[PDB]
Parts: sequence; C-alpha cells; structure tokens
Amino acid sequence: LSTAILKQKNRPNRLIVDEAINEDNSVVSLSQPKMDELQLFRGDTVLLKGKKRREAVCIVLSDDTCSDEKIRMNRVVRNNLRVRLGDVISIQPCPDVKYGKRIHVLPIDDTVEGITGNLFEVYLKPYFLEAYRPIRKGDIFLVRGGMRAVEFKVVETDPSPYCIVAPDTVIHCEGEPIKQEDEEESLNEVGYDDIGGCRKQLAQIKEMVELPLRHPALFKAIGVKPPRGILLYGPPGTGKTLIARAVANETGAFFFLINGPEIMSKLAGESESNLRKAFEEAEKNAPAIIFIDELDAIAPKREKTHGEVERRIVSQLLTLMDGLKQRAHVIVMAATNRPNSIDPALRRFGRFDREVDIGIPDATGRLEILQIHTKNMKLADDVDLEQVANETHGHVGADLAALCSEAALQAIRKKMDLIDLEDETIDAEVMNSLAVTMDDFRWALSQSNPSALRETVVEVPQVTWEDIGGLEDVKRELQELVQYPVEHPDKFLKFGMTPSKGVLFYGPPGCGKTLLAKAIANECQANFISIKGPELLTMWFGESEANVREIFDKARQAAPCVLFFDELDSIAKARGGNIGDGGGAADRVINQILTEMDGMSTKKNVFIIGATNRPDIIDPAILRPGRLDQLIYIPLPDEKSRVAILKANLRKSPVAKDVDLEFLAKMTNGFSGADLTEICQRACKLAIRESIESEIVPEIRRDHFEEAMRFARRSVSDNDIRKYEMFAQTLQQSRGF
Amino acid sequence: LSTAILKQKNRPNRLIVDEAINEDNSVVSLSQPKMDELQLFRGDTVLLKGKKRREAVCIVLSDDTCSDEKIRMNRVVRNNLRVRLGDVISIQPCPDVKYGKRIHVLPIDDTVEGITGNLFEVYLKPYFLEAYRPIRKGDIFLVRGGMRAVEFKVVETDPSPYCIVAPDTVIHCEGEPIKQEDEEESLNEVGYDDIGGCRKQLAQIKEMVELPLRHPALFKAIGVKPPRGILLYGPPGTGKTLIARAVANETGAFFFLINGPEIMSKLAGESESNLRKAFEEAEKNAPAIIFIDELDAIAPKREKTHGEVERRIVSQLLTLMDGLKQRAHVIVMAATNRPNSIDPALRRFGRFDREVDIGIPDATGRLEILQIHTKNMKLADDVDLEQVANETHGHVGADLAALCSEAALQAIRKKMDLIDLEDETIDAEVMNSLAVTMDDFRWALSQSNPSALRETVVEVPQVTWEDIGGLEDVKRELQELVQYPVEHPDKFLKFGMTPSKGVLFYGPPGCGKTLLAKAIANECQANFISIKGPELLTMWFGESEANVREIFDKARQAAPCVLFFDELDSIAKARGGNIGDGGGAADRVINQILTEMDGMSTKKNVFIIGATNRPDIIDPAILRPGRLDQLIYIPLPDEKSRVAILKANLRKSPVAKDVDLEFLAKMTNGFSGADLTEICQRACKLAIRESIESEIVPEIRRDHFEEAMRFARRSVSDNDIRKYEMFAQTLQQSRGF
Ligand SMILES: Nc1ncnc2c1ncn2[C@@H]1O[C@H](COP(=O)(O)OP(=O)(O)OP(O)(O)=S)[C@@H](O)[C@H]1O
Ligand SMILES: Nc1ncnc2c1ncn2[C@@H]1O[C@H](COP(=O)(O)OP(=O)(O)OP(O)(O)=S)[C@@H](O)[C@H]1O
Ligand SMILES: Nc1ncnc2c1ncn2[C@@H]1O[C@H](COP(=O)(O)OP(=O)(O)OP(O)(O)=S)[C@@H](O)[C@H]1O
Ligand SMILES: Nc1ncnc2c1ncn2[C@@H]1O[C@H](COP(=O)(O)OP(=O)(O)OP(O)(O)=S)[C@@H](O)[C@H]1O
Ligand SMILES: [Mg+2]
Ligand SMILES: [Mg+2]
Ligand SMILES: [Mg+2]
Ligand SMILES: [Mg+2]
Repeated sequence: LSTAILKQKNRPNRLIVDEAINEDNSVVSLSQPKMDELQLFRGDTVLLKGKKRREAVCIVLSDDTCSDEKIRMNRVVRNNLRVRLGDVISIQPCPDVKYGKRIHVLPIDDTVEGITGNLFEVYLKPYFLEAYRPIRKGDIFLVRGGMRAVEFKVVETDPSPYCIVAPDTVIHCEGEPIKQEDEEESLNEVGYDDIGGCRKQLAQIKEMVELPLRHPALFKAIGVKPPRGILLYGPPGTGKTLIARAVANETGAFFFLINGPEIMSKLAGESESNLRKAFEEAEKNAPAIIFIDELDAIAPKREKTHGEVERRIVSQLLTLMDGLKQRAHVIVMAATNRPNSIDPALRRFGRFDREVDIGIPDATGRLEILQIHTKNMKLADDVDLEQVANETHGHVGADLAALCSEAALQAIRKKMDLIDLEDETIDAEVMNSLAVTMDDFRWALSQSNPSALRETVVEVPQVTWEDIGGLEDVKRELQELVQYPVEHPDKFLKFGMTPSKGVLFYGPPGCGKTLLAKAIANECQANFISIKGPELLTMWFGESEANVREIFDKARQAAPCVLFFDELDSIAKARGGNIGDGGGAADRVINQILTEMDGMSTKKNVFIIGATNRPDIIDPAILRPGRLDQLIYIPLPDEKSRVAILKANLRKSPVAKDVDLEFLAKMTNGFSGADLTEICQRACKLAIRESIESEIVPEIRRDHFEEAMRFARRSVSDNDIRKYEMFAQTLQQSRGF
Repeated sequence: LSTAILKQKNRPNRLIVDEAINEDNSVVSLSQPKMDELQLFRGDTVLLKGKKRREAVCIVLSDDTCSDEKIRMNRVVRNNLRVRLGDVISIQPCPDVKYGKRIHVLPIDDTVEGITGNLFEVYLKPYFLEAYRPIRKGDIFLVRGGMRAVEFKVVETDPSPYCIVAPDTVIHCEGEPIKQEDEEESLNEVGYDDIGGCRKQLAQIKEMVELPLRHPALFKAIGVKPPRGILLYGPPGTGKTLIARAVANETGAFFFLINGPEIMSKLAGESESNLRKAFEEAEKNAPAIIFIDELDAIAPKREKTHGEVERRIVSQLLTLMDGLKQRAHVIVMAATNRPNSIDPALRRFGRFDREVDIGIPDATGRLEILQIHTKNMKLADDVDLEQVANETHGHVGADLAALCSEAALQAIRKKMDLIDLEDETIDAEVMNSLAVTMDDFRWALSQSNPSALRETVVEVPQVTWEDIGGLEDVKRELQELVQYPVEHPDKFLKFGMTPSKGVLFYGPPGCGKTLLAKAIANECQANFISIKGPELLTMWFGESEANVREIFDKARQAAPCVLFFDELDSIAKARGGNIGDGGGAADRVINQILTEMDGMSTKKNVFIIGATNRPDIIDPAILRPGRLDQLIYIPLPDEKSRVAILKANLRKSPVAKDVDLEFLAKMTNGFSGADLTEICQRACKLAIRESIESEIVPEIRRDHFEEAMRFARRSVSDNDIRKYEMFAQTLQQSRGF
C-alpha cells in the first residue's frame, strides 16, 4: 500500500511480448480504440513530438498486407531512435524555439574519398521508389541489394518541428569533415539508466530538481520555497560527477558546468569574471542548472587560508548565490569529496541547506553497478556477478570499473602466445571468441586495493537470529525495546511514557555481545554503525575535535539506525577504573559520548548499544536514567543452548550423521560461544589435513571431533564465573561510591 | 604450466651456435623453406624494415663460393646494426612518414684537417669495385689494404625507406663540423636491457603502456579503459628516471620530458604557458607519452603550501589532466621519491590511479645491476659479483654505481707510484693491463654509506627450517595455518569456514620467536615485513599519524606477505601492564594496530605474526577471536632438541670428530637456544685465540668446548620456568578480569 506509487498496472491495454517469427516492418502498429476517447483537431496539421526530436513516418490507411485480428512488434528497433519497449511519449507545447541560420545539406563520407566523378551518377538511381524527395526530421529508408548496412550520421538540426524552407537567401559552403570523437562524446551521454546503486538519493534529486522546473506554478500555488542549493558529499569515486552529468541531459534546462581547478588556473582578477559571466549566462534564461564541481577546491575555510585571492573568490561566490531570487529558477548544486573543509558560511540557510549523502552502495547496490559496467563487454556462461558483489566490501563505483578493467586485461594475457606482438594485422577470431571467465575475475580480485576502507560502514548487517545459538531470553527483550517503539508508536503514545533509548551489554567475553546487536539491527531493517574501542582512541590523537561530529549526526540522518559501541573495555582501559590513574575512567572520549548522547530527542528512532566485558572498571556516569539505563546480562551458555550454538556454527560444513552434538555438549560446561567456534574450527582443520594427506573422504567424522576435545582450552576460570555472577546481580550500586 | 608464456621452443628451426673457424662474410645466410609457406607479391619492389631503420644489402643468387649443406654465423656483427643473436624482425606498414627538407651529403672528417688539395684525388680510386654508386640507407663496404679500421658517422636521415631524389631544387651548404658529445649522448640511450633488478615492475609498465599504444583497437573491442595515469614512487636512487628514459626510446610515440625544478625556474605566469604548450604538443599526435619528473616538486599539498603560484600550478595541472579524453592516446606518467607529499586530489581516480612501487632489489636483483654496471669495465678472474651482492643490504641502484666508481679509483691509487702526476703522456701499458681485484672492492665496501637503511625491508628471508633446531611440534602447526589456505583454497571453501588470520608467539625469551617467523616466510615464497618494539615508539614521537598508513597497505600490495611484530614486550613496557601507569598497556600504537588489523578481509592472503615474551603484561584486547586468536607456546629445548640446535649452529664451523654433542647436551638442561649460540661463540673464540697465539691447528677441539661449559651462564631461573609453565597452560583467562 505504501509502495503503490512506482507500480503502473490494472489497465487492460498492455501485454507482455516475446520473440516471434514476424519481422515485417512495412507498417507500424496502431490502436483503434486510441482516438475513440480523444477529441483531436483536424484540418491543417498536428503538432506532436517523440523522443530527442526524432520520429518516423509511414503510410496511412494502406493496410491489407497480412492477416488482421493480431498484433506484433519487431525487434529491429533497439539500436536507433529507441532505448527499450515501454517509453512514455512526452509532448510539451512550446512554439518559437531556438533556431539557427540555415543548413540545407552537408557531405561527410562522399566528399573526396574514392572516386567522385560528377557525383550525380551513383545515388540518383536507387532513389525513385515512390518518394517525391521527402524532407523531414529523420525520414531515412533502408534500400540495398547487398548487406543492408548503410548508415550516415545526421544529428545536428536547427528545428524541433517540420518547416518549409524559403529561397532568396545565400548559404555559406565552407564546411569540413569532422572526426568520430565529437559524435561519440555526445551519443554516450549518461542518464538515469547509466547510474546504479544510489537508488535512494536519485529520488531526492528528482523531487528537488525536476519538480520545481517542470511545474513552477504548482509550487507557487501551494506556497513552498524551492530549494536552490544542493550539496553532494561523500567518499571520492562514488560517482558525484555522474549524477551531475545525468541530470543535465534529461532536462531541458541550460546546463553550465563549472570546474574547480579550472577556475583557479586563471590569472589574478580574470577568475572572478568567469564566475560573473557564468552566473549572468544562467540568469537570462529561466530554466538553468549551475553545477560547481569540487567546491572545496575553490571555497576553503577562511580561518586556514593563506592567499588573498581565495578569500575574494569565496566572497564573490557568497554574494552571487545571495543575488539569486525566485524569478531566476536557477538551482545551484555542488559536489565535494570532503564536506569538512567547506567554509561554514556556505553550508548555512539560503545558500546550501539541502544536502544529499552519496554513501557506499551495498552488495545489491554494487551488483547493479557491475551489471551496468559489464553491459558492453562479452561474458561467458559461468559469470556470476552477485558473488563478486558479495566478496567486494569497500569497493566504490570507480573501484568496480578498475576491477573490470583488470579482469579484462588478465584475459588479454592468456592469449599472448598466439597474438603477435609486432604484427598489428591480428586475426579476427580473437576479438570475439574470447570472454572473461572466473579465473580472470578471481585473479584481479586478490590485488585490488579499494579507497573506501576508512569510513563508517552503514548497513543492515547480514547476521540474523539463526547465527545466534540459544539465548531465547534476550531475543524477546531486545525486540521489546527496539521493534515496539518503531512499529506501534500509538501504543507507546497512549500511555504517555518515554521509551528508553540505550541498552548496555555486559557479561563474560565471547558470548554474543556483537552478534546480538547485529541480529537486532538486521530484523528491524535499519542501519547499523559499529564503533570499536581502540577505533575511538586512534581517531583522536591528531587533536581533531570535529571528527565525531559527522559521526553522531550520520546516524540521525539515516533514520532508522542503531549505534553500536563495541569493545568498550579498551576505552576505559586507557585510564584504569575506580582509581585508575588517579580517578575514574571517564577520559576525553567518554565525556564526548555522554554529552552528545543527551542531545538526542525522544521522538526520534535512533538507538544506541553499548557492549563491554569489564563492569568493574566502568564508571557510574554511563549508567544514567536516560543514557544507558537498560542493563542486560548475557550469561554463559548452558547445556541446552550449546547444541543450538554448535548447530548455528555447523550450518556450512558437511557434518556427518554419526556425530552426536548433545553427547559432546555435556562436558563442555564451563566454556563460552567463542570457545565452541574455535573447537569447530580446529575440528574442521583436522579434516582438511586428513583430506590432503591421502591425496598423495572430505567429511568431518567422529574422530575429528573427538581429537578436538582433548586439545580444548577453557577461556573463563572458576573465579571469573563467580565474579561475573556477583556483579551481574548487583551492578548499579556502583553509582554513589 | 603457469610460466609457459616467456618460453619459445618446440620449433625445429632454431639451433645453438658456438665459435667456429668460418669467418667469411661474402654472402649472408638465407633459408630455403622460408618463402615456401609465404605468399609474397613480386613485380616492382618490396617494403621491409629491420632495426632502427638500418639494413644491409648483398648479392642475390650468386652462390657457389664454398661448400653447401651447412650453415654458419660470423661473429663480426656485434658492434654495429646489431645487439645480439636472436632479434625478432619487426615490420609495421605505415606509409607517408616524417620527412625533412633535403640532405645529399655532408663532410665531417675530410673538411679542413690535413691536406685537402682538389679532394677528388684520393678516394675516387678505391671506389670502382663493381658498384655503380649504390645509394641506400646504410650500404657501406669495408675495403682497405691496411688496418681495416675506417668508420664515418652517418646517423641522421630523413627517410625510413629508400627514395629517388629529384633535381631542380636548391640546397643550402652552410653546415659545420660537430663534436662527439651529441652522438655519444644519443647512441648510449638506455633500453630494457640496461635496467636490471626490477623485473616485476617492468611487466606492469609494458602491459600498461605498450599494449594500449600498439593495439588501440584490441582494447576498444573488448571494452577496457586504458590507464592514463601512472605514478612511480619509491626510495630515491632506485632508478625511477631510468625506466622513464628506457620506455621512450623503444616506443614510436612522441616523448615529452617535463622536469620539476625546470618548471619552477621560470618567472611568474610564464611557467603555466610551458605546461600548456607541453600538453598541446602531445595532443596533436596520437602516440604521445608525457613524463613529469619529480611531481612532488611542482605538486605539493595545498594544506601546507605558502605561495599562490604553486596553487595555480596545481590547479592548472589538475585541469589539464582532466582535459585528456580517450582520443588523445596520451599516457601521463610521473615519478617521485616521496609519495606522501603528493596532493591527495591527484592520487584519486581519473588522474593517478595506477601506481607502481619501485622497491629495493634483492641480492638477485642487485646482482643483475652489478653485472650491467660492470659490463663496460675490465675485471680479473677472481671477480665474484654475487658475493658483493650478498654483503650489500641497503644498497640501491645508484649506491652500486658509486661503489663501482670507488673500487675503480682504489685500483688507480695502487699504480700512482709508476704513473707520473705531471706528465700527461703516460705509457699505454697502464690503461689495459690494470683490472679491479678483490682488495679494491673489499676496501671500497667498508666505507660505503647507503641511503636506504630506513625503510621497511621487503623479503623472503634466508632463514630456513635447517637453522631451527628441534621444535618439530610448531613446524607442522605453523604450516597448517599458513600454507594450507594459500595452496588449497578449495579445501577451505568447501567446508565454508573462516581461516584464522593471526598467530601470537609467547614463551621463554631466546627460543626461536623470530627464526620461526622467518622460516615460515621463507618456505611460503612470500614477503616478510618485520617491525620491532622500540621501532614503533621512535617512529611516532614527531606526531605523524599517517606514517603507519603506508606500512599496513604495503603488505596488502605485495601479496602474499606476512607481517611480523617482534619485541612486543617493549611496546607494552612503555605503560606497564595490568595496572601499569593507571590502566592497561594499550597505549597509542596498540590501539592503532588493533583498529587497522580488523580491516583486513578474509579473502586476502595477508597474515600477521605477533611475538612477545611478557604474557603477564599483555592486554586482553590483542587476544580477540579474529585478531590474534591463535596462541602457540614455544617451550624450552629439551634433551632431544638441543643436539639439533647445536648442529644447526655448528654448520659453518670446522668442528672436530672427537667432540660429543649429546654428551655436552646432558647437563645443559635449563638453558635456551640463545644460550647455546653464545656458548658456541665463546668456544670458537677460544679457538681463534689459540690459533693466533701459536703463530708468533685452526680447528675446534674437545678442550675448547670443555672450557666453555665452566664459563656457561644460565639465562632463565627456576621461578621463571614454573611461571612460564603456569601462564602457558592458562593465558586467555586473562580476558575478563
Ligand atoms: N553508480 C555508478 N554507476 C556506474 N558508474 C559509476 C557509478 N559511480 C561511479 N561510477 C564510475 O566511476 C568513475 C568516476 O566517477 P566520478 O563521478 O568521477 O566519481 P566521483 O564520486 O565524482 O569522485 P571524483 O572526485 O570525480 S574521482 C566513472 O567511470 C563512473 O562511470
Ligand atoms: N551465541 C553464539 N552462537 C554462536 N556463535 C557465537 C555466539 N556468541 C558468540 N559466537 C561466536 O563468537 C565469536 C565472537 O563473537 P562476539 O559476539 O563478537 O563475542 P563477544 O561477546 O562480543 O566478546 P568478544 O570479546 O568480542 S570475543 C564469533 O566467532 C561468533 O560466531
Ligand atoms: N636498475 C638499475 N640498473 C642500472 N642502473 C641503475 C638502476 N637503478 C638505478 N641506476 C642508476 O642510478 C643512477 C641514478 O638513477 P635515477 O633514475 O636518477 O634514480 P632515481 O630512482 O630516479 O632517483 P633520483 O631522484 O633521480 S636520484 C644512474 O646512474 C642509473 O644508471
Ligand atoms: N631453535 C633454535 N635453534 C638455533 N638457534 C636458535 C634457536 N632459537 C633461537 N636461536 C638463536 O637465538 C638467537 C636469537 O634468536 P631469536 O629467535 O631472535 O630469539 P627470540 O626467541 O626471538 O627471543 P629474543 O628476545 O629475540 S633473544 C640467534 O642467535 C638464533 O640463532
Ligand atoms: Mg569529481
Ligand atoms: Mg565481539
Ligand atoms: Mg629523478
Ligand atoms: Mg628475537
């Protein structure tokens, strides 16, 4: 019901199509009930448009060539004047459009190449086929007694509609044959189909660019301020320039690209004139889009700058963006790879308030990027893209293109023994029959160094409740504090209470403190930001107080989301504990966390998990009624839950039938979950060794698990069990003394 | 099978050659089955090319001078128009090539030197020898009744093929005799044969430069993006300019060298025009290579710069490299000695993504450099290059050239008593009979200070399993966790488990904590990066947070590789231990190691070793299931393994026969391996003293070892043995409390 806007169905007119044996393109397909509900105006001419000012003409009411009471669609139209079946016809009445001076005809191929002679001897014959020299906007017919592979590039035209040319005007004939680069750089313009992964941000870009420009009166009638400043920020190489280039081609607005280094490459004084002219050009036409690439390169912070020209550039840009009123209809957007260096005077209201985060795509997101990038190459049958999307983790849009290039080149290397190095006249059986296989992708995958290993990884984790063995007590409670306030807000609002925002995890180490948070994030279909203990201590030492500011608000922007603080023990380990150095464990970072976690409003859905295994050195400041008041104890797995833990850990291994899990679960009493995983890893490693020994069968037998128990190592002592139990019954008493 | 691409064999046409007594060069060697499989076109002329536009002509079908049914090859062609036997003939059809204005003949030697007279009296006689003035592209015959040592330098020519000159054109005759420097600086151009050691990086350079330029259509057919930015980085003096100069001479592309300081030597404003002209010159010719030497000198970081001209230069360079599309076919490459000062805006995608590491060569690598450098000098019979390669450790390409220069000059000093200092007319018996001997090399080797002592040393270590005595338990296990996941990935992938990445070494000190890591690195044929304890503490104090970033990723780039953290005790010693100053031992560096070691993907083959001898002060954060979960105990050598330790330590000493190893191994119970090495060192030192005493025999006798036992010193106390045993049984319990 909520997602019933993208669908378009329940209309008994459209039907599925498949491959048929009807390839007769003599006449185009029409519809008899089409004009029956429309009131057209006839008598001189009709104004209509198709796609990219390109339309075809045919015969009208000259049927009776084949059998009626049927329909068909040829597959021939997938290479010109068409991108796919299911294109909506867009017609906008707009007379008096841009016009050139005059162009009649120009030659490209038949200019000087080969024999010329008188030139009216070779193409005059294959022309008289019932056509009185039809002149239109792309009416070209295919007639050839040979290969039927003739094509001439005629793209540039001054008119949108048809027109009648008039005599008594002189035309210059000083043209020149052009190369293929200018046409290829224009035909390969990207659009909304060439971008994948960032399916969410494109909705915002469309709703905030296309809507105000296409319907200016609709926004004025309801009285809404159109956003005129959009800043695109995120990791480098995610494709920030690609959306900017895509939104320009699909809109009828005048696009003006402004580069960052290009502006600074000019001399002193001359650079400001470029910005002034760029704004003036966009101002005199109402549909105009201004994109400033790499804003940080031209608009740095005024508190760190050294040159006086940069300050003048920033001041000029500030004045120019303030001079734009609502009658300009100019949407200024910019892209940068670090939002932190942008001058704060630009990111405030009226200049740049609307911000779009281009984050790192998921396995689903990068799968579509791979499918887009590999759409032009030739792959084999064993080519599995979602696998490669799975193993790739920190890969961004440009990383995938580099990986594809490396995989393609590795395929080139395998054929170097047959392809001559000096002879350039290679045979034609090597440009087509060779495709990229799995050895190529797997080889190139091992030595790929992505540029996106350092940011926060924003997912719904893949860890579900199946990976966690036992612990049925905590599964219900963790749901009761996370899912209820987000699924049924009315039930909470009726009682007039405040849901608790924050849960602390403590207990013996290696028992599921991280898997629980990942599982509770997976089921809620929300994001998951994990921050480790030493991860906070290294990200500070450069004396950077603003580093965590873009971390806390990131969770708020990606609502709903959960915040995880794993390995909290190491954070308190830097100063000790109850006495520590001389006082508590609340060092520089703990105070930061406490100060910022108080500013989160209750009406939000942001949620925080803290996980630690050192309750004796934690400070009372963390456990406040409103920060981490929920204290949940994870006990050691007992006889009943170890079977489930082992079943979860053995889901991917071909375990035998004669092995008894509950039998080997009965003297593994005083262990933890991490100990059981290590036991299983040793047991399966013994299987690998045995399997490879006999080669000079690959199943985990009973003896493989029997040998592991003798070498088993206990991770928690008897004193620690009692100590954990005695803290678990009584923790919050630590507050006060 | 994997390395079957470099070989070229199984063709019954080529055979080995040796020194023969046939030196008749009247006719060249041909092949009768050569045209039998080729369909040539005859009737006017044939187009063909040899090497460097130089070919020889001879008589055709004028045989019957000697016996047939045999073949021979003269040794005379090793000084001109030839570099060696086994050169492939390269022929590329390309008409209409670069042409000059006109040159007929120019005199060089017979211009004004000596007697001239009428000049048509001395060389007209020795010319009429059945030759109707043959004019070609290097058809010179040797005819002289004297020494047969006549040679004139004719190198510059406008045509590649033969041509017929035409009259009715005026030719200027205002030439001048040139010196020998311009010809020597061009004939000594380096190539792929003048560079040794970096055999791996040259493959990447070739595959990423020569392939896209020689076969532009092959890459377009498969749809692969050609790399247009290559950055060469590494230690200074490794030869970064040499590869740049070598790749230009062997390619037919237009090379444009851009120096770093040369650009900045210009005035304000005039420097940008040089870059603009350099790019414009390369753009109008499709085959073009642009090399920017010392990029850091012209493209520094914008956050540290002071002048405004440098920022404009960086912005201009950024704009220019962005303006290059695929139709330019221009590959821009650059070299720098510090990659860290390069502006981050240049090292990202689209400008400089493809990076080549020119590391320090090995003993094998530097051996080839020595062989290349000494190929022009005259050495004696006792000259052993691989020895000198062995003792040289931190020596780079320029260090070896300096060492050779010093060794040559030391040879000059030995003859100063006979060579006159003021008389310049020295006898000819001192420029040839004097060669460099071992006293020269050994003398110059002692006072050589290399410039490459400070980086990370990336090898496969020379320490093998033979150097480690006993410890048969750890040898199998260390293999079972390193070699199996890299040799049989399918066996691991079938069971669907995660191999453990990380092994911690603990135990009594001086027992083989470093030799084990070196041995496991040697057998895997992988790299080995060793980082010591205090080595991390000194590399920090300058408040440099980016220093270790280029350390961790270096191991990933050189896959497979192992990471070693030796002397971990000193790192934890700076803050104490369980209580320490006030808390744990996890100071600034430990948190860094933990944060970065979590980011390594499982699918990689990077592996980490930690070695320590202070398990009581280690913190629980290191021992996490996924960082260093593998805990291996190295016990003290018992009675059985001490014999092997002594045998390993005595492999290079001439040990006598009457000495009994197991007899002296029976009361050396409570020692360690380092104690046995020290015992053997004292025992052999006593032998040196005895050998030199009697001179005013050189074998280690029984009494030499008997005297060492009395002076033996124990390194581990009884309390320490029990304490180590009690921690070894129970370590991981330290996690939690
Ligand atoms: N979602 C995507 N789909 C397809 N190609 C993408 C995508 N994102 C990036 N790319 C490719 O990545 C390359 C570089 O794209 P850019 O837009 O230049 O990256 P960026 O995020 O703007 O950062 P920089 O500063 O420009 S490198 C191009 O070859 C794009 O085609
Ligand atoms: N309930 C469980 N069932 C199965 N495996 C578990 C369970 N709890 C933990 N593990 C395993 O234990 C290892 C680490 O799990 P974590 O949840 O990170 O442990 P932890 O409780 O957070 O304490 P540490 O200090 O991080 S080991 C992984 O290999 C998990 O698969
Ligand atoms: N692999 C090598 N083989 C032979 N000579 C080498 C090699 N590497 C360096 N050299 C010599 O080292 C000297 C300097 O070489 P360069 O290319 O200038 O060094 P570099 O690595 O470029 O660093 P700088 O900044 O130029 S000193 C020359 O005499 C080279 O012949
Ligand atoms: N198993 C062994 N066999 C022979 N020599 C050994 C053995 N173990 C150590 N040594 C010698 O001991 C010395 C130092 O070896 P290391 O492996 O570096 O000692 P360690 O265990 O790392 O502890 P320290 O603190 O570095 S001495 C060298 O001279 C080695 O040859
Ligand atoms: Mg960009
Ligand atoms: Mg955990
Ligand atoms: Mg240099
Ligand atoms: Mg050592």
